[PDB]
Amino acid sequence: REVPEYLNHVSKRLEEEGDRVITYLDHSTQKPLIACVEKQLLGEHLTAILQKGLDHLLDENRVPDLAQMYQLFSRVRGGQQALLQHWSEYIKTFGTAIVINPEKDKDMVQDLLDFKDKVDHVIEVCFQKNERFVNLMKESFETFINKRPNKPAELIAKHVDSKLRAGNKEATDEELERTLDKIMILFRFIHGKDVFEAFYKKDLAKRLLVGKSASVDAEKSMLSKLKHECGAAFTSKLEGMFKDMELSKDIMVHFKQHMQNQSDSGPIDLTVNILTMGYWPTYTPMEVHLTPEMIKLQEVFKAFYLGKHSGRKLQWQTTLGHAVLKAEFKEGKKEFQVSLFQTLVLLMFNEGDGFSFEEIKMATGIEDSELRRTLQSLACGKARVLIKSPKGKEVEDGDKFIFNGEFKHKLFRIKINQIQMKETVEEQVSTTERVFQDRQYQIDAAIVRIMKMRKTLGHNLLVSELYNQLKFPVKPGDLKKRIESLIDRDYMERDKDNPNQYHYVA
Amino acid sequence: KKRFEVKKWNAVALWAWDIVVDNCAICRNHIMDLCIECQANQASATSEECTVAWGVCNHAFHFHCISRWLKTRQVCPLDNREWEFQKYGH
Ligand SMILES: [Zn+2]
Ligand SMILES: [Zn+2]
Ligand SMILES: [Zn+2]
Repeated sequence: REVPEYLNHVSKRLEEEGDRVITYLDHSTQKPLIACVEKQLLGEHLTAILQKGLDHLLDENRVPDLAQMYQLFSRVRGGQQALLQHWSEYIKTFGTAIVINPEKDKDMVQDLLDFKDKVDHVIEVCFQKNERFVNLMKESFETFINKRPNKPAELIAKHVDSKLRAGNKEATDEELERTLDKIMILFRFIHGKDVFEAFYKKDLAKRLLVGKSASVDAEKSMLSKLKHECGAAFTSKLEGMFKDMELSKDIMVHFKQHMQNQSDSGPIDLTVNILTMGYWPTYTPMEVHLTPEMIKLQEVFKAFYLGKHSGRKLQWQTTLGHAVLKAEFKEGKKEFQVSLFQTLVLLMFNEGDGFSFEEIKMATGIEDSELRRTLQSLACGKARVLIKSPKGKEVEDGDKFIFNGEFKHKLFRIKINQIQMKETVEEQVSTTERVFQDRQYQIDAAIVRIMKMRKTLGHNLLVSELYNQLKFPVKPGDLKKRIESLIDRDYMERDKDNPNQYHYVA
Repeated sequence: KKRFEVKKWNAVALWAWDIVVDNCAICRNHIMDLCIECQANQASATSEECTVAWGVCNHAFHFHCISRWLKTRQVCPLDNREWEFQKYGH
């Protein structure tokens, strides 16, 4: 017979051989008898019972059946012990195949979360919360997620990012704090949170600079939540990204109260955000031709900032800019929310019309890599503002763009700005190199930090500390490589004559 | 008349301390040019690992000319804000 049914027959015999002792049997016998039954329906096949029934039970969610199994197996010698073994090796096996195929990374996180739920939920009901099991679920859970080096951490982030952007689905706070806490509990399992921070940061900046978030007080808890169970320096940066936002406001108010008493002419409402170079991600400056009207504004501001804030230097980042354009069409008058790179291009069409990629790349001054997609929108995608002559999914060299005349759009204020929030493959790779080529210093700098604490230490007794201090792996290859650099530059040394002991050496 | 002006215009800019000719400031060569320790082949040939480190105080320096300035003291040698290290990379 199958198992759910076999385990039922066992809880039956035990009931009968039990309700037998009460009747015609001597209360003495109950102990020997029951041990016998137990050691013939359970002992003698535990291994055999799990090996061919547990798996199926779990990935099908037979709650009741799991319980009878827990209770029963518990009564035997190493029954509860053996039930762990399988359960854990089950979690890992099914868990591994959730995170090891690059092709399935899209579903990576959600499926991890949902699994964790089934698993947890079985521990509550089916295993009565036995903590030996929580230990193993936790422990094992971290053995399989980390069989896949860096994606987990990354993805977790890109996932959180989709929870804080513009969107209706996250319409309540009670549960947003939950879906947020549920993730955080996964987080803890990952190795390479320095990768999480990496993409996390990168994704906030884009959120803080281009287009709103779910909630202000919401985006805050997240930090609060990371500060806790991770470090105050881990989040040090992000906390700063925000401050800069508060300051940029302050300043902005003053520049306006000052700009007030000037009888003003400027038709452009300019709002500027000033960021602390060390906190925020690294940004590559792009040279572009800004309309005269534009430069001026930016200059007057610069003067206002450099003055009142002596000892500083600015550097405008066009990549992150965005603006609002009023458009004069037929059957409309709409206004667009466009990136800087988009704004420029479009403007050409005021005192112009019908242009070819090349003649465009000449006059503002973008970059092929970008101008393409910056142009891929405006046309191709949704096909709505601009029209591409050699019409095609992509953009070539001749392709002419015509100022469209369509507009049936039932709106005002369109957001073409989507381009500004997509991480290209380049961005991705780059924002990963600056973490592998980052760990190196974090290792070195962390080595030195400890060496000072205790002037003399054993190698394997160090590799241990690093596993606690760093927020990542640390290949034995790389470490070896590190002590090298530090002995050569005179920060530490091998003394007492045994390559397993190290002395600081100020 | 125009088929497209500009109503709002959000701009972004990053600030950094203006430090005369952006010098390594501890070795005062250049923020991005070997260093001293590196620039001269003494007993240290690790010029490959020579980049900028920024502190919380926000002035940057070569990871090298600075990791040194830490054994002895421990405070952004231009700031007073005790160093702490938030970013590697030019
Ligand atoms: Zn160097
Ligand atoms: Zn400084
Ligand atoms: Zn230096």
